[PDB]
Amino acid sequence: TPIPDVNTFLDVVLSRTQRKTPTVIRSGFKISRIRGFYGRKVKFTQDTITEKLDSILQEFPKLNDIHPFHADLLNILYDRDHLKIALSQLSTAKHLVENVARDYIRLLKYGDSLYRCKQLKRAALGRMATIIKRQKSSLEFLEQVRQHLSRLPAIDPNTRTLLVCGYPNVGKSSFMNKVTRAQVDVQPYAFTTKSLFVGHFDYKYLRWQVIDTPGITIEMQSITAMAHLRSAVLYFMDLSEMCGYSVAAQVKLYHSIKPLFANKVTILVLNKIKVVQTSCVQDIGVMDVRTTACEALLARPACIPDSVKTLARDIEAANGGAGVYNVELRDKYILQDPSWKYDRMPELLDGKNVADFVDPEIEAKLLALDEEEERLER
Amino acid sequence: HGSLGFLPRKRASRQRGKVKAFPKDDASKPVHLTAFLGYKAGMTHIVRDLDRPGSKMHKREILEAVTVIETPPMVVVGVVGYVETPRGLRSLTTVWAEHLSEEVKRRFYKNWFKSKKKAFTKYAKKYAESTQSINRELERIKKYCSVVRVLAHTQIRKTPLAQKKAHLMEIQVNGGSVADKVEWAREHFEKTVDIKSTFEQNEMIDVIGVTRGKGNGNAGYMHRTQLNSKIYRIGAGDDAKNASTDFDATEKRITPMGGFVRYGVVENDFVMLNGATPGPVKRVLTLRKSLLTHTSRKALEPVSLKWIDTASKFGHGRFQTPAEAKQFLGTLKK
Amino acid sequence: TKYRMTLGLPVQAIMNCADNSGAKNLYIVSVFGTGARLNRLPAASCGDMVLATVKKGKPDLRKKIMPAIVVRQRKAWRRKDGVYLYFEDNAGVIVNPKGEMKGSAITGPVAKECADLWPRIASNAGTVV
Amino acid sequence: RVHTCYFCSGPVYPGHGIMFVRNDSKVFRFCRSKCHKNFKMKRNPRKVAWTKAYRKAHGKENVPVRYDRNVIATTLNAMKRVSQVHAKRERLFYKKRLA
Amino acid sequence: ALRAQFENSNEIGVFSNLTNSYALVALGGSENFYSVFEAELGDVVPVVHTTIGGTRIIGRLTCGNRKGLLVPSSTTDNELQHLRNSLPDPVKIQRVDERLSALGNIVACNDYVALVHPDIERETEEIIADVLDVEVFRQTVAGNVLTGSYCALSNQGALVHPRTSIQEQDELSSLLQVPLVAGTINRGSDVIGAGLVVNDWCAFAGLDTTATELAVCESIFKLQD
RNA sequence: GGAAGAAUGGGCCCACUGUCCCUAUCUACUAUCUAGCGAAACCACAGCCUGGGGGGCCAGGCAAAAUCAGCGGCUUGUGGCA
RNA sequence: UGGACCCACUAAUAGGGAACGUGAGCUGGCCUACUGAUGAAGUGUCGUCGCAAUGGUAAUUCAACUUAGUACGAGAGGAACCGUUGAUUCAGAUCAUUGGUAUUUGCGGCUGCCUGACAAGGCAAUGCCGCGGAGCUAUCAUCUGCUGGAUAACGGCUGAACGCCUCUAAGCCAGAAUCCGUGCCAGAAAGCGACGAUU
RNA sequence: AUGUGGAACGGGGUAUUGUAAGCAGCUGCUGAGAUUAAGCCUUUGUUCCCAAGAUUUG
Repeated sequence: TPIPDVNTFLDVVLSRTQRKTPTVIRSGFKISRIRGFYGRKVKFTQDTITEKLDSILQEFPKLNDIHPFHADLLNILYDRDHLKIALSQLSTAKHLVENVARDYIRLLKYGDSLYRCKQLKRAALGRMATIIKRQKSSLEFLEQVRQHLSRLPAIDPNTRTLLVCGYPNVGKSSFMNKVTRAQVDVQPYAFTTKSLFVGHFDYKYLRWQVIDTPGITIEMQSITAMAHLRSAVLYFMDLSEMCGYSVAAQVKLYHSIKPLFANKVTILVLNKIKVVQTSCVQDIGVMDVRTTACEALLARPACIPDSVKTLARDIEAANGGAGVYNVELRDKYILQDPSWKYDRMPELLDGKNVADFVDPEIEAKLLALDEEEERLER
Repeated sequence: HGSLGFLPRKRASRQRGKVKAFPKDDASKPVHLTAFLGYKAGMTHIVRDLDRPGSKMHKREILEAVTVIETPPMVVVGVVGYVETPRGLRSLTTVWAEHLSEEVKRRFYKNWFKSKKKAFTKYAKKYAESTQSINRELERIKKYCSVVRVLAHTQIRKTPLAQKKAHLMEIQVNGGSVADKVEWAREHFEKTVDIKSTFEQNEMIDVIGVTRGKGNGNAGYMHRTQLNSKIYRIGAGDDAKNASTDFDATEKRITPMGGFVRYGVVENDFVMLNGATPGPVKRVLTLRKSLLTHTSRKALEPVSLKWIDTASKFGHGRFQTPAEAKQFLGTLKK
Repeated sequence: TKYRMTLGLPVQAIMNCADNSGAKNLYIVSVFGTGARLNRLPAASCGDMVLATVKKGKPDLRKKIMPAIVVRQRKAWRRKDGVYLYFEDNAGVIVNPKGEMKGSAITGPVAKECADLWPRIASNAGTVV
Repeated sequence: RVHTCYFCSGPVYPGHGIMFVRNDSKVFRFCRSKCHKNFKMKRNPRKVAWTKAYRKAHGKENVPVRYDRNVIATTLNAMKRVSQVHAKRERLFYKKRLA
Repeated sequence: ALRAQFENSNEIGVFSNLTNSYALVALGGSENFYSVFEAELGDVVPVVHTTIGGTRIIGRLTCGNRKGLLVPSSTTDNELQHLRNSLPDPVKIQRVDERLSALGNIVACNDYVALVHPDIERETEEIIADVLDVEVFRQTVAGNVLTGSYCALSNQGALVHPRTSIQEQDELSSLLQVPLVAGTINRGSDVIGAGLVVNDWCAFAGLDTTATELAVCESIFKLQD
């Protein structure tokens, strides 16, 4: 759910309380009636605050309950310890508000006069407002967390994936952008891909998730994702050194990152030309590298007609469109006479189903029957 | 409770349906009629193909209850003139025909036979003496008036009814200039207008009549107007081939075996209406072209009847015609 | 979709199960997609999805508020062709909300209205009358 | 198509009557309410005087074809001739039965 | 193999029937399905748009082959007359009055070998043999009487329920004189006949059918080439 | 359909039923009229509603006889103290 | 909303008031209204045909197919306008089809009594049973349930105030299940007209 | 207030029940008989009824 501002949330809570509960209580009624009216308003105020806090708690996830790749990325990119502290502070504030409301309700249960109830009603609202106002920075952190979480993708380490990591702008992102329909923007500035980009792909009737990694906070996020992921390394080394990093530097970086690359298939991509040479400048070998990485990760004869060996929707749409087009079954008939096809037929005459008692042989049978009837009469 | 709008629930002040709303005039259109008044006789059920586009029941067979309303051709007997005024429509003058049908004379008299039949006698002579006066009045109608209605009456003689009083009413003549309407009314004096003039076997008509009476607030006998209620067929009973559905042939007449319940045998032009109509049997009903202009598919689709049922409505009848009945039943002593 | 058809299976009624899933008797609890009508118990009929509990059968299957589709009805209802139809008893099927039955066969004739509305029910049907 | 009644053994027009199906995939059409109740009570048509079954057995009495204009035209006239011939035989049969 | 859905459902077999010489389509539904069938095999084999007994379950209720087609006796005579007008003269259509109304769901027939439910009447089996001009065997598929719905039959291959035993599948394949594969289509749906239709040269499956299932079906039916 | 508000009743269960869904129909009587007979309570005067000081007053709305039948009468969303 | 804070449907199951809510609708711990039915009377007279001042108002909503597996989205998923078909509630009618209905006491069957007998009838406070037309009724059966303007929020245009700017000031356009009319019903019994005869 | 008038009957048509009593020899009469408008349809059928009484009306 969206995270509102502290002032806005209080106004929305206050407005919702006033709009739903009645606000006309004449002083001439019973003390219990006045006590009940004040208590209901307080109870509604407590419920509205409780619902907002519970919704925030439900929306906020648990870092431990998250997947190892998701939790590590969340901790690196969102300071999970700070997020956990803020959530606990909100939970403590919600519990404190509930205790204050219960104390106020108990005090209201022994109400005496309308002024006492009115002062009590204001006192409860002011205490809640001060608690809400105090919990101001938590809302800002939650809103930032929600925006970061919404922008974050859904990691699926269970499925087959291909992780592309190495020197920045070594063409790995370009290869990933070519392999998968996902297109991540690339700029001449280093570390342009601040966050990982995941692109679904199909190969050999299998789904492969091409996930890019930052070149080497972004580097830490890339390392953490590669630490816990069922994917194959796609270390791309610039053979022509057009990526700004020397071949020895890329090799040293690959050797250093090999602890994370362990228990996975490692591919050595010779950029700008498993050791696979892929000409980044010429865009050659990208498909072959992807195929190699995917492979590394892994008496009733048929009477076929001559026409088979060698539209209705458009027709209906052109004439009247769907729901306004009536298809005539007369046209789709094999009747010899076109006039006969477009004409009606006699269904039942004189209480007899003529269509069920008419046969092709009746053309000659009727003449024979007529001759037989005349002979019988004679 | 029921609808607040239909309040009060008092009995209708009119025995026969009155058309309060009429289609808007259009001089661009040709002169044409707008309302009809026949007699409800009874109802049957018919079998019909359902050619509803896009529906699940498209291009197949459906059963629909129908009502039978006999509509003998009326006799145009006069015209009236109406002037649009700051107080509404005002009747300017009224001109009639010479030889009024004798049923119409029954309408003007509560005790016809006892009366000396003096209705319109001096009007008849003054027309034969000097038609100039009538021409002057028709000049007044064609010049000053803005809405023209013709006086038409049901011709009850050929109907199988005990009643002998003609139901007189007015039909708007929409189309053409005012002089065009008067000339059309003049040329249609004393003649008959058939039902086929106004309705064309598929049109959008509004049936009006006074509902039946359940007895005592009051329950029954109010004025009503049903909308929609498409026509299925405008038969011509004068033709012996009136019903005669093309699919079934099966030479027959619309009249159910033994005659319509409490009505008799229908012989004349009749109209087939889907669903039901306000008012019980043998009651005069009023039809009018639909006021609004809607091209909904349920109002624009064509209808070609498959088979109509002419069984014995009296009791659990099971025979269409004696021609198809006799050979099925064993030859009885009679 | 499905047209107006006579409702004759109100709540608090016992209705027989006609599949091989092991269920025998079905108890109606509530009707899916019912309006908020005043003082009118919702009813069920052929081709209608309702919430029912297995009275007798396999213990694991019962004690679950599960959707049920009625396939047979005692009451005489009119079909749009104009003929009135009634069956010897009331029969239903054990089905998930997706529209799949746990059982793999049905017993006796099957109303075409139920069959046409739910295509896989027609797939499981062997006698559609 | 007008079906034949199971009990009354008469013509059944669309709309009227009722249709009853059985567990054995046998569907019976009743011409009227009395006929439906007659089959409801399992009254034997051979034991019912007003049934064509008794009237017959007591001495008292799938491949579609391509349409053709000539075949259809002659079929209607033949049906009328067949009915006329059949009716005469019944009248003679009734006269023989009376005699 | 073509993947498509009728209305909003991928159960093509229920709403349509495909033979080796003719195709059956529903009436009053989505015209896209008829256009798809016409574009796929309309110019090769006829495709008739009609309803048997006024229902769109013609595919799952009617059974037939290129030689003959069988329809339930409950079908209207007017429907039968329209079918003959649409169908070619060499196509034989016969009405079946049997204790099993769903001819398609009970019996699945190929161009040479047909397997029917054991409860089929002897007269119906004789009529089916006479009409389809094929050998009819009364047996069961995966222990289910509805053999015509839980299994799929074709000239180049057969599809059976995934729960069928290997020995039973081998026996059925030998009896049918064609290869048989036991599995599920339409993303695990066990109604192979309802969820898949294959002709001698073309195959039409549900739009929601899995690619692996589609690839397996194409290889089994040899429809890749 | 069968307690969701007659059965014979039987052993919570089973059966049963207009309790209910949802009322519908019938018969009889009452009711109703006609003939006859024929009261008593009760009665300051009467009798249309809104607002202002109730039915009588003020300002408004309206206003047509005689009758028959069913049948009413200030308070709100913001704590206090230092 | 249906059932004992709950458990499901549904689009939701909003909050209140009628200061002792409606305990003189409800239960537990004369006259005046309103609804209907007649009604003498100007208008010479009686009758036909209309006018319409005014009063009341009525339809609501869902899902279903295309438009789609298109827009969009790496994907996962997945629109909408229009067009069209159904359903729910409510309203207004109608009794062909189906059911219910038995004082057609109509037909049939059953029991008892009587005339010495057969027959013949009669009766049993409508003896018992089956069917039972016509009528009545059935969200248990069917039919039907609009279309024009002016608007709010709001989107703007021209344009000063204020040499810019500006939806506003003077003006204008679009736009809500809103408002007012159209249609629907009543028809002033002290509103009126055309027309026929007029002892 | 003298007419394709009205009415009572009857005929035909239409319908419900179920094949009568009786004649007989389960069968034939006999898919009969009975009822059919009192809120069904029709009437070349027989009959009588009526070119009538009172009241108010410029």
